[PDB]
Amino acid sequence: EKIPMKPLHGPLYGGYFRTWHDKTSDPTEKDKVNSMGELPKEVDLAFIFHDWTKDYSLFWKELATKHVPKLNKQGTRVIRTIPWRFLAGGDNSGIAEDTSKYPNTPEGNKALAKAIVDEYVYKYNLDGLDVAVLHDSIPKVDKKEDTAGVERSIQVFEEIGKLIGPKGVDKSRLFIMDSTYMADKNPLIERGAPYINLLLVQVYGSQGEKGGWEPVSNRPEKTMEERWQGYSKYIRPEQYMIGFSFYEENAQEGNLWYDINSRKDEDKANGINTDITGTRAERYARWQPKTGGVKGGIFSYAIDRDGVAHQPKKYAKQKEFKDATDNIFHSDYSVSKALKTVMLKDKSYDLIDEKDFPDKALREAVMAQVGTRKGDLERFNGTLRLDNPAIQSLEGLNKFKKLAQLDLIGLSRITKLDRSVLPANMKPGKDTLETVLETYKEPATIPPVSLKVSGLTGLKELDLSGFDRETLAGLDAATLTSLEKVDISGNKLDLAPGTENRQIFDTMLSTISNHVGSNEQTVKFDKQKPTGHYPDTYGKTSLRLPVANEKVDLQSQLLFGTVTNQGTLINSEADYKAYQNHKIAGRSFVDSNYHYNNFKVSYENYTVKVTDSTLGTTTDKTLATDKEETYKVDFFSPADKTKAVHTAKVIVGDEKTMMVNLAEGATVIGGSADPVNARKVFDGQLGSETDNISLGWDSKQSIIFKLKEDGLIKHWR
Amino acid sequence: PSVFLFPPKPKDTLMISRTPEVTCVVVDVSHEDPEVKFNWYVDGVEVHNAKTKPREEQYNSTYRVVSVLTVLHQDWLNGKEYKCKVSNKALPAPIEKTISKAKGQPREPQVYTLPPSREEMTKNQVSLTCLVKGFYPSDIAVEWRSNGQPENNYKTTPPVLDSDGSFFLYSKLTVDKSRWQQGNVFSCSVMHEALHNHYTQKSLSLS
Amino acid sequence: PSVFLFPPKPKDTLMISRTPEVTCVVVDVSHEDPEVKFNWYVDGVEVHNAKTKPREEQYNSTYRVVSVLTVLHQDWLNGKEYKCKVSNKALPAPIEKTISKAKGQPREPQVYTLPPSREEMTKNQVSLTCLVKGFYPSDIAVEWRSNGQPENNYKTTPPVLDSDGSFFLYSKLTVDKSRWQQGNVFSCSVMHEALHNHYTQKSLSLS
Ligand SMILES: *[C@@H]1O[C@H](CO[C@@H]2O[C@@H](C)[C@@H](O)[C@@H](O)[C@@H]2O)[C@@H](O[C@@H]2O[C@H](CO)[C@@H](O[C@@H]3O[C@H](CO[C@H]4O[C@H](CO)[C@@H](O)[C@H](O)[C@@H]4O[C@@H]4O[C@H](CO)[C@@H](O)[C@H](O)[C@H]4NC(C)=O)[C@@H](O)[C@H](O[C@H]4O[C@H](CO)[C@@H](O)[C@H](O)[C@@H]4O[C@@H]4O[C@H](CO)[C@@H](O)[C@H](O)[C@H]4NC(C)=O)[C@@H]3O)[C@H](O)[C@H]2NC(C)=O)[C@H](O)[C@H]1NC(C)=O
Repeated sequence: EKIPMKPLHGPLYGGYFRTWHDKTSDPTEKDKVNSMGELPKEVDLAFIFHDWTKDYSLFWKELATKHVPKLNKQGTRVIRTIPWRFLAGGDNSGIAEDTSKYPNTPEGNKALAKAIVDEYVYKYNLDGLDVAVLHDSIPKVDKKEDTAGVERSIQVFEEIGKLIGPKGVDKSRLFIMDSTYMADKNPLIERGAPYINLLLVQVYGSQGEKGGWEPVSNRPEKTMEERWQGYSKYIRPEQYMIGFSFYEENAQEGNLWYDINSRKDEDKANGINTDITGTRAERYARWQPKTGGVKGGIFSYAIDRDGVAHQPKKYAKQKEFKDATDNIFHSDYSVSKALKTVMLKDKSYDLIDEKDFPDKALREAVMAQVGTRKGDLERFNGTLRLDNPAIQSLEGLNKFKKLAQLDLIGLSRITKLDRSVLPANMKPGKDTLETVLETYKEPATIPPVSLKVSGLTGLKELDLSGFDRETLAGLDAATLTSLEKVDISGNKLDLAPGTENRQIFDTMLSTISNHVGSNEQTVKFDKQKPTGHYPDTYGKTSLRLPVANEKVDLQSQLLFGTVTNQGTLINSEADYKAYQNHKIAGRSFVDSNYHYNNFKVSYENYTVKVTDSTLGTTTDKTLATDKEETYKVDFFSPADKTKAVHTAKVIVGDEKTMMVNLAEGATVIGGSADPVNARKVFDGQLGSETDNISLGWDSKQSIIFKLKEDGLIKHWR
Repeated sequence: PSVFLFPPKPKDTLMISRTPEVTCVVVDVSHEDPEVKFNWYVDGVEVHNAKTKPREEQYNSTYRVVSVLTVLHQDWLNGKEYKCKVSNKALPAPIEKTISKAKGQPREPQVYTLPPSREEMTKNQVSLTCLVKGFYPSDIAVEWRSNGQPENNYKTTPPVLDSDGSFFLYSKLTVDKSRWQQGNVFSCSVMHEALHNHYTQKSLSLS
Repeated sequence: PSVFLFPPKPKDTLMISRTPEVTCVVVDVSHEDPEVKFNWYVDGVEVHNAKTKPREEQYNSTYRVVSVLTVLHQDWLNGKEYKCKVSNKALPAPIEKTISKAKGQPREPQVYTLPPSREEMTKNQVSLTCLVKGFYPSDIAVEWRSNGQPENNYKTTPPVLDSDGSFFLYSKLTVDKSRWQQGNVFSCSVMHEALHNHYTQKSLSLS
């Protein structure tokens, strides 16, 4: 019966064995000399990819009796691969064809879930189920995509997950899903994320490795990284598994990936290439995500074609070509075993030990939240909660290279805090990891870790020097009772009166004076370099000038301001010189090097639109004031040209009331011009670069129209 | 890499409310170097108002980079040479393709509506015909409409080359016999560059 | 080298007196090695009764080796797969092309003759129409004849796909108004596999 087997551990290697290449699949076909029992111990998962093989083939007897126990003995699980449409569909849906037996109801899908599992998993005493969510296997009705069928499969997938998998009664059997779709595109990932053990993305060829191309962007899309990136939200990284493909015999265009090494045109006789060097599979074996954690492993397709060389690219055009590779060979599964050992050689799959985290409560908290690998520390970019109070030493937090957030909650026993016992990304930095995939022809920026320190009663020292911290948010100073030393020098902190940082600093400083006084040795907070941002809104919304023969720079006059991350508006250089002289303990915090010019944000590249009283637009900062006029000056960011950041009201001389276009919204009621394009001369906008506002065909065209409102017309344009 | 420049729809070029497009498809694009830079000219006047269409969901095999260009009606009808210069890194030098309107003396389409056959009156449905002959060039569009409301169930034959040199075509409007016998109006709406406002109608009803 | 297998003329396959041909053109043939060996199969049954056509005038540049095969009518109408296996020395392995009759339930062509339009009666010439609809497959042939004598000046539109799934087409016979008003007979002679003797006529005259 169900043989006991050790759980899934380390890097895995999958392999879809094609049934019709088995020797017992069809005795008439004598060329098939392979067997599914010959799969070695290196192969963790052995998927049963069934087609062509007959319904009542001799393979099914050989599978359940001879193969499954042999594989389970050595340590290899057997999994059945059903398509998407077996869960819900009509066209070739196997079990779901009989809709009268298994209806589309709450109870009906629960009966179908059992029927699927029993027929596929438990029938031959297999060790898991696999669902292939592809466009090739998508639920169709009369060779047309079915909307209700896809919505049914989702619900069925949940019910099957209640039977087998992690959240099932029978957890011995695996529940797997394989997908060419991406996370955002595939709809089952959201619903059946907890219900699966492994996800098997199929990314054959350079289209998978390098990613497709976006012509409008002229940049790569759906890359290997971007593929995972979406799935990272839904599943853990150790569940993820990538797929390559071996050469299928007499393969045609649209199914030639050239993953494993091709045949040499010289070597006409030889059609075997067990060498794995310079292959896509070998690179896939070595590939690890840049964030989140290490992958679960890789898998092959048509593992029965292990070691078989790929048909050259030259002969890819000619359909009827009998190459040496198109012959069938008795594979000894050298590549599978080689690629497995390559993944074992990977050092990231080394477990976390006392070397990394001496403290047990920390080491257990990390294992629960983050992961159980050394590589996970280099990658993981999520929250890490250290709420457990019984924690002595935070040694080896520097192992975390890309941690997103760190919560220190109720950790009284902690005393000192410095770069040693904190993440590496306390300060900013670029990506240190290196990819092992091919590409076309810049390392990613690592966000500084968010630090919430609250409830640490027995915390004494606190060093955050040279970390370039933007704020002091998170530091609950009221709970830090036993505080004595502090160091926040060489950061980008706005420590001005009234700021949240100063409130935290003052609450901290009052604790320092009590215990060991306040001085240069205990307290440090010098040489700050606060980040200068753009303000949300602006105050200077008007400007009355004379009718002088002079020119004025509207930008400098109207558009100015450099807010901080806390919220201190520095408008002029004088305001900064005042800011520089925020003396705390008889010395300023701001660096002397960090002048106003280094802090100031540039308002170059900002566009401007000067609408005069007769709605006459002009895009020039240098406004002449020689003529009497009233203006509405709108400013726009280099990013967003449509939405104005600020609007002003310049009035050279006596104010004139701003006119309004009475034609805008005019009811066209005649003229030779086309009524459609006639309305678009009163639309309000000019039009898109590639619009069409041709009034008519003839050179002369007329428009008869009525105004929207009554008024006194003083001007037209 | 192969280039395939295509002309605008006749209906689009003969109606100013609609927007005509000169599509430039590129098939068998290099998988290694998939960068494609399109350059668009109109009698030498290079325009930069094109729009590369998003990569459609072809399964595998060959990249197919489309590039559309919105064009002025007058420019097409005047017969300006729209040139699509494709530029690929794999390609040693750019592939150019040029297209223009059919060059020849335009001719007015004589539009004629024919009623259902005397034999077809026995059937529960009937076929209203619209002959359109003696026109040039082949760029033409035809539409039916019953009592103002645009018709659904009709089909138009391709422009066929006539003996004299002009083209011709028919358009079959399949309707129920009820609406014919009751006495509705059905109007064949031909559209050709050699018409008043590129438009003309011929009504058809029972007698 | 590119191969282009072509079906027989509809008129040839629907008349036993005429002889149908399955042409297999080969273009862009190697200038270096111009030897082309055609192999002809009919559901595997290799036939050896083909005839390589002489090199037509041609305007240099690229060799175009045509190969004709005379076929039995019944074999075509039954829908046997005619396969043209081209073999060139430059070509690494032979290019095969296969063709057969359209697979689906045949349907009878409803033939209807329509007289000239009421408006066209003002013109010195008139257009006699012949609607042919509701037929499948597209393999069809149409001819006019006035008082027995085969007509010269007429044109037939390609088979156009109808809404239901069948095809249809029109045929325009341009004649003088004199012969129409005088009261001659003109007969639209449709020919389709789903007819009696693959043949049917509909006469047309003044009333
Ligand atoms: C585009 O590429 C993708 C793959 O790439 C992926 O997507 C792209 C976009 C990128 O993102 C990549 O990075 C990414 O990796 C293609 O998807 C693959 O397509 C190939 C075929 O081109 C498939 O291989 C074939 O698989 C069929 C199996 O078909 C079953 O399984 C399908 C998947 O579940 C399912 O959709 C089918 O409906 C079918 O399902 C079965 O249905 C029956 C009946 O209901 C049921 O009983 C079964 O239980 C059920 N089984 C399953 C598992 O669902 C297989 O049959 C094919 O074998 C033929 O072709 C081989 C060569 O490719 C050849 O070696 C074999 O010998 C065999 O050839 C036939 O042999 C018989 C004799 O036995 C002979 O009589 C025939 O004449 C002969 N036929 C031919 C044509 O030679 C083959 O193995 C992949 O499985 C599939 N990928 C995956 C992961 O499944 C996509 O199709 C490509 N599209 C285009 C347009 O190019």
